[PDB]
Amino acid sequence: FLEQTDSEIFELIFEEYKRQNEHLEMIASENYTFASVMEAMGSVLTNKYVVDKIESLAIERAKKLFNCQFANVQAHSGSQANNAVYHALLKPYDKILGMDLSCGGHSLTGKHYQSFSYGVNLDGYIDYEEALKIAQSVKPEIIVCGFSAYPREIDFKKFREIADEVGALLLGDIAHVAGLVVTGEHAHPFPHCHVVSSTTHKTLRGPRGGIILTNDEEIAAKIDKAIFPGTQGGPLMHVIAAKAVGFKENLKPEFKAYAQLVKSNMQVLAKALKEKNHKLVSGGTSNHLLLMDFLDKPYSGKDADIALGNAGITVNKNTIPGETRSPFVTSGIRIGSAALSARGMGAKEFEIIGNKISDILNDINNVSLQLHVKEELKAMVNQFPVY
Amino acid sequence: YFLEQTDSEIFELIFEEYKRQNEHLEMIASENYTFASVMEAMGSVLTNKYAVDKIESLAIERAKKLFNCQFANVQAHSGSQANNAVYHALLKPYDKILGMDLSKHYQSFSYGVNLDGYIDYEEALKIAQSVKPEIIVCGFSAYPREIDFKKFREIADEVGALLLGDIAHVAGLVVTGEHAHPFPHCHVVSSTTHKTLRGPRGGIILTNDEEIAAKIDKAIFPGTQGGPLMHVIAAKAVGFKENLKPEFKAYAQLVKSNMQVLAKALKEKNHKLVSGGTSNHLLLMDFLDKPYSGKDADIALGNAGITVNKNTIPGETRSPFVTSGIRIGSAALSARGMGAKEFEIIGNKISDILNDINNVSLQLHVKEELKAMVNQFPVYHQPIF
Repeated sequence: FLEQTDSEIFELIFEEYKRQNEHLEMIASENYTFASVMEAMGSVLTNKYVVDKIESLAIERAKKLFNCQFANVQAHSGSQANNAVYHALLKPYDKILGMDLSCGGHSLTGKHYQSFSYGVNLDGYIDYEEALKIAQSVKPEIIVCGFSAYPREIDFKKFREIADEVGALLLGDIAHVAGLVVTGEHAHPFPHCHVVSSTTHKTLRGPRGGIILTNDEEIAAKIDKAIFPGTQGGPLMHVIAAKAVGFKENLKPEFKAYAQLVKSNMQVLAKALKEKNHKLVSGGTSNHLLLMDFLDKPYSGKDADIALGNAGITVNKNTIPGETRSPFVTSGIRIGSAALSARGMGAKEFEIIGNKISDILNDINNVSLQLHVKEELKAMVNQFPVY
Repeated sequence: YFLEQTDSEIFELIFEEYKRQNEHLEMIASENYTFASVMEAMGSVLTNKYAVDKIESLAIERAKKLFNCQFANVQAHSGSQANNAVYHALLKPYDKILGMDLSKHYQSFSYGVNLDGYIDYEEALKIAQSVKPEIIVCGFSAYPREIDFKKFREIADEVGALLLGDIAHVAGLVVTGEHAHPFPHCHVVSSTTHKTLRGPRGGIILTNDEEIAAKIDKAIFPGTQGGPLMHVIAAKAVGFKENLKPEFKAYAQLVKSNMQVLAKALKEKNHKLVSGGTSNHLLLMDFLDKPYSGKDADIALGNAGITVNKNTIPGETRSPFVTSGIRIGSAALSARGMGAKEFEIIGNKISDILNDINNVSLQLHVKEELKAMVNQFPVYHQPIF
């Protein structure tokens, strides 16, 4: 009935749905939401405004899915989740240790905290020994593990060893691998982490929001008061019901297959890139993503992002360890598997995808090549429709 | 519907809420039934779109034509976050705010209500001369009459304050011409997109000053909160376009039309209303000199199908969690199409239960009679879109 009342909005929705169908989304953060989730998102629950039956069911499935004791499913974003943990567990000017991708470069500012950083190996792996050294120097009130551009598994255990020695808290931000964590395709953060924050979209393919989890009753109580309003007299029930719908789909064993599909596709893509002698940070991936490395190549990370978009492949420029160039051109790119794997695309496609990528960056200024593969890939993605 | 197959527990709760919206009479002033098309955009593939946009631009333009202003910001997630975004864009810390009550670093002061139940503009002037606020705020959740923006500008312009009209509770009436218009008297206007507007839940900030409009955009830049939610902004544009139709002006007259019928009916059964009536979508009963409480009245009719809330009234005797008044709104039942015939019946059923407030048998009896009335006024035909 949008086709009858609002023509202009309807053309914009169809424009978008055709736009999602006719390109390869390989940005690591992007995915296609469960159809069932959009259904709840567009229900009469937007009308309704002391526990509600629906946030219970969301918290119930949240606890079962993430294997924990308490859950706050009211965070509006992955950033609020992290920020809400900070207000609940810290005091002003408390120190915060977190990850970046520098190598050895490590008092910096926060919203009203002090941020310190630990980095990675010369092998692109997290340097845990260096982290304990920094943790012993800084003596931080909290440590954050988790990172958007990290191509490998995080060792939540070794981090709790560093936090126990230093007398710190351990926040697990699994917002980028929650799909892999939830299905056993990634080290679980519990019981090593005092708190876990995460986004409910991305790899979990739920609605857009945050979630907070913990096994400690006192932390759960403070998280409830820190989230406090959402600044609204109404808890948005349709979004919460959408959250519970997304959690039940994540518990299905079909989702566990999706998760290993996401990782094996990444394995195919990474293998296909190296066989043509491209360089990946840490030499590969154990993740939903890889990071190409262009430090010793004529073109930039900016250059490859633009070129590959011209071919209809949406990727992500990203700085890498040992960054030579400016932060707004960078020396790498960050490619994701989770979007195509939700389409049902398997190993055969991601290998063709892998060489079509290799062909374009081995010839970064061949505009006609980029255009040939764009049409060649639009016909593939047309064979694997979303919805 | 996938949800019936894939998740019957959630669908059970969705169909339960939809069945309930047609099982009781909804009379909370702030509650209403969003347009069926708005919910259709809420569940679009626009969720997957992580990112100004053609859709954001179309929402802003419809906002300017619906609210008759030169600028609009659609990125607020609630009427409250829209107010706070205005304060944080225009006020340094320790600045002063003067807003209405029912008798960050910012300091709040209040104006109030005279004995008649109307805003007292003479006192509101005297408090603004003394406090010297940097912003005066109109708009109030439980006021039964029209806000005189033109006079609030005179108070603001006399003391050099900004005027913020908060038309969130009266927005459907303003953009229809059934309420005084906040422009161009108010320097800046805030509102919700639900309640009387019948759109999705969220906020809107309006202004005819460009340098104010630029500060707001930067205050929404930090409070963006990981968006923008393209399905929600697309929903807001859908509601604005239904609000421009002449069907909406017909509706907003019904909301006042029905509220006059009900207010008239309560008075001829010798019930006291705050300010003696309404110019509005809403009405407040006065139980000051009465043996029962606003909580007692709420619980009473709640168990009779009529969903109202308890409310403070000027010169309150009882606690805050017990009150001396109830607030009765008219918009949600008007969206169902109920008219003067139904709203007349409502008033007398309210008296019968208000004058025998502890007859639980009368309450369950009244609930069965008016649920057959509500059976003949469906709100939607579908639970999901």
